[PDB]
Amino acid sequence: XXNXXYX
Amino acid sequence: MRVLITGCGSRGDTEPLVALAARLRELGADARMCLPPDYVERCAEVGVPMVPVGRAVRAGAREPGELPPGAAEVVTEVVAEWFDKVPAAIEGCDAVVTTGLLPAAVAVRSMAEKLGIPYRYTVLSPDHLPSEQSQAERDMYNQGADRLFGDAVNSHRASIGLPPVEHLYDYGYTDQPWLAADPVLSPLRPTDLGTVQTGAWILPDERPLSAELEAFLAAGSTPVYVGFGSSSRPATADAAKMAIKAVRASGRRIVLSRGWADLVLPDDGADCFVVGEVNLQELFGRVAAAIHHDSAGTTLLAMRAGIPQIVVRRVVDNVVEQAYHADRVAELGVGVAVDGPVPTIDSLSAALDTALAPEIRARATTVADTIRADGTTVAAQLLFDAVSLEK
Ligand SMILES: Cc1cn([C@H]2C[C@H](O)[C@@H](COP(=O)(O)OP(=O)(O)O)O2)c(=O)[nH]c1=O
Ligand SMILES: *[C@@H]1O[C@H](CO)[C@@H](O)[C@H](O)[C@H]1O
Repeated sequence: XXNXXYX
Repeated sequence: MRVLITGCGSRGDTEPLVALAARLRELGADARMCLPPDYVERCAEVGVPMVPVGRAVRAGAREPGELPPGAAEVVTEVVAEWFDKVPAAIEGCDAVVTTGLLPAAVAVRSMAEKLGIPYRYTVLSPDHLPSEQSQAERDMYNQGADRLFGDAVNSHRASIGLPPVEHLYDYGYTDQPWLAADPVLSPLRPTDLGTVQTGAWILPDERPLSAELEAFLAAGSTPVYVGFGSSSRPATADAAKMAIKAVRASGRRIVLSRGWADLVLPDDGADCFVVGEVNLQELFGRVAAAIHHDSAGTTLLAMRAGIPQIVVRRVVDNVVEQAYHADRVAELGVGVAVDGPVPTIDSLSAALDTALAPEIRARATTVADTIRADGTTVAAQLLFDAVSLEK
């Protein structure tokens, strides 16, 4: 909900 | 010249950064890195100094209950962690290149701002360039971030001198983020004109395949590759199974990758082989084709490898989301894209049969030579220019 990744 | 390279994401988010740093010090420049503990071995392996920051990205390298660093729950702890450890590293630097987790990206841009050194954010896929986002999508992200960590940032910001900031989506990604991807695979689109594309950042791997793998790749027919990189979803295992089955239905051997999902073979069979850390570049040039996830790094490596591909769409290709790379490979005619999360054995057997067919086993061998091999150099020179101009 507003930060990124990827995991 | 000395450059700091930051990042926090899957391995596909990190390898490119490690390549840039390796290339920089190879050209005489100096490069330090700030990445999660996950990549210490890899960095020491490549000979690039690195500082471990924050939590581990891969589950299998953390306590049963410590959520991932991208987890909202622990965002404040993140912003805090970087502002704490980056300093010792960014000191003495002339430029910063970062990617991944926005919270940290912003924290890093901040410290580059206090020093007066240029900062650059890079995306690995076109569809992530804010120019490909809807003017609507923008504000949404901005709000989201500004909401989630907007404060913890400014706090630490005010804690070193600089004043507050908003719309962190635009801040951390910058007005003109970089696109570190190859033109043939990841072409730009009108929406993104004056956008810098350097080509993908690849580190020419020289690691030799183990004696065992070398043996296997001798005790039989030329095998197919099956792997899902950083993919850790529970389906990953099912997908691998179906793939293994499909390749076995074709009457071909298999070389599987444990990856982040920790896959395993299902038979003591001599027609298979599991590998941990391996030189993919080296392996792709010794397999019939590769079955894998919709990912940037693997798709490109197999493309410069010149072998056909079968890419597993994360989900059904709908009007609101399409597997970029998977589709791209299909459109380029170098492979087949199959829907997932768990493709049918039929789809994979068919896809596999299509792929190893002359038409594709050719467009692939040909497209292989249109791939840019100087992405890391272009980024380095673009860095040299930055430092010279704005600093
Ligand atoms: C699994 C694996 C990957 N790689 C590297 C090469 C790729 O360019 C890089 C990143 O893969 P990539 O598919 O881009 O991303 P993701 O983490 O989402 O799967 O990983 C190796 O060098 N050895 C390995 O054993
Ligand atoms: C951020 O990533 C999501 C995830 O797949 C994508 O849908 C957005 O467009 C991108 O900005």
